[PDB]
Amino acid sequence: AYSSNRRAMQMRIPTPLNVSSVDQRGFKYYVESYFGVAGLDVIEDTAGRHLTGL
Amino acid sequence: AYSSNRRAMQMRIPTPLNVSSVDQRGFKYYVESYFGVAGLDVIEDTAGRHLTGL
Amino acid sequence: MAFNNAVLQEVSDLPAGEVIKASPHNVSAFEVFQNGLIEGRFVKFDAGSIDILDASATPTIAGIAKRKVTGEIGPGVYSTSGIEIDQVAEVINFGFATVTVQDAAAPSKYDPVYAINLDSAEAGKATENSGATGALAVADCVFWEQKAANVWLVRMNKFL
Amino acid sequence: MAFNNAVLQEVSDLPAGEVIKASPHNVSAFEVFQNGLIEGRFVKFDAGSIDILDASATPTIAGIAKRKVTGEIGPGVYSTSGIEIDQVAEVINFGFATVTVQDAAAPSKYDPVYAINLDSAEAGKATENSGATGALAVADCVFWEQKAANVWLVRMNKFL
Repeated sequence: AYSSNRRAMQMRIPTPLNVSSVDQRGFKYYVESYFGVAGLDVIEDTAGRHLTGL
Repeated sequence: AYSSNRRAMQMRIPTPLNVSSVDQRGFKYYVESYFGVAGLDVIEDTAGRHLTGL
Repeated sequence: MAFNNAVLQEVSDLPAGEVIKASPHNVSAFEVFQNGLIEGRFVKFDAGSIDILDASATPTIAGIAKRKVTGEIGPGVYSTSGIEIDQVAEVINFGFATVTVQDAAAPSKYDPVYAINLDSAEAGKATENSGATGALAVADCVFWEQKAANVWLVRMNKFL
Repeated sequence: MAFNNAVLQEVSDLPAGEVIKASPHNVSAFEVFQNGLIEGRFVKFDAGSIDILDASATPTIAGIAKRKVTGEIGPGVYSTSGIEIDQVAEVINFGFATVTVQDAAAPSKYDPVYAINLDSAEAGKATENSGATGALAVADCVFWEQKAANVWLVRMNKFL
């Protein structure tokens, strides 16, 4: 059970999925994709709790 | 001594020589070229004959 | 390997397991059958299934395994559970039909057909000679004419 | 009884006296018969007439009495002298034909067909049981497949 209030829990996705342009060397193609993302921002430690074994 | 007729044997070159686009890393240019060959597809066994040690 | 027999001397006649449809004829589908049922051979009916001739007491000859023109390329074989799965065993039981003969056999017209009853590769092959090993008298069937190499068109007078 | 089998969870299967035309078949009309000839039943030829099997010893069995699909609604019976009058007793004598099977009979494919040569309503009914009472072998006739309730497709191999 958690709280969805922005003062209590936020999801941080600074950089979305950024996929590169396909780099070809000879006949071998190679593409790369990076996304920069912070985890879940649990601002206050008591904005949720767990029931372990249901 | 063999037969050159298409129904007797063919040279199967499924992928004729294709040359990759030129890759330029800085001032290093690089190309590959592959061809896919089945080779001599002998359609019929008796379409040729050998004479060894001539 | 390469195509077998680049040039043939003569045009081969009817392959075994073929039925002429000018004459009265019946090929009847059996759904259950034996894997590896050789086409162009006499096939017996046992335990409610069409299977290959093999040494038995008095097998119920159900006819000649019809060769499927639109079947899998390969040995004349009825298959189950493959890319070449054959759903039913098409069996020729009435009319004129082509069956392989034992390479030793030299039959002629209106001769009583004998099937081969052995657990070997010669299973289901026809023959004229009755002293041949495992010669089973097929009921009311006669050799009609030599179609191909070791293949004879026989005539089933009544149904098999 | 009023419209037996109000609802069926499957379409009824082929009734008796019905011959499949996909194969070599023959139904041959006999211009004289006996009143009370049951359609879908083995009939016999005697004294120049088709008639229901009775106490006779060695009847010449013609074949399955064909069911006139556009005949009379009711019992599958040939009848002279009525509004329900059938001029000719068309009789199936070659090929795959449906015959009523004795209520107690449990046949299978390629089983020799015995007909009940009795004086009853059970006359001409097909049975696999040789040991059954008042039954004679219909030579060159085998069972093919259970079509309907106590009805079987049998195969008359030769012109019966």
